[PDB]
Amino acid sequence: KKPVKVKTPAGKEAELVPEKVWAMAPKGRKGVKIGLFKDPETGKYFRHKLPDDYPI
DNA sequence: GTAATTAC
DNA sequence: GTAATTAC
Repeated sequence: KKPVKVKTPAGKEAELVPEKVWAMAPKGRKGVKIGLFKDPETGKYFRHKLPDDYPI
């Protein structure tokens, strides 16, 4: 639910709340966290790395 | 190559 | 079915 600074497919930076988040690694095993985002301007979906202590 | 996830 | 998301 924490907003994140991401670059959109339109090439603008924005502070968005990811629609869905997860860590890319087996459950309990640690890896990079990824968010699914949606661009308010283009409507396009995109993914972006999340900050490491991001609440999953 | 692949981890997890999913829009397309 | 594929590529997008980073990092190993």
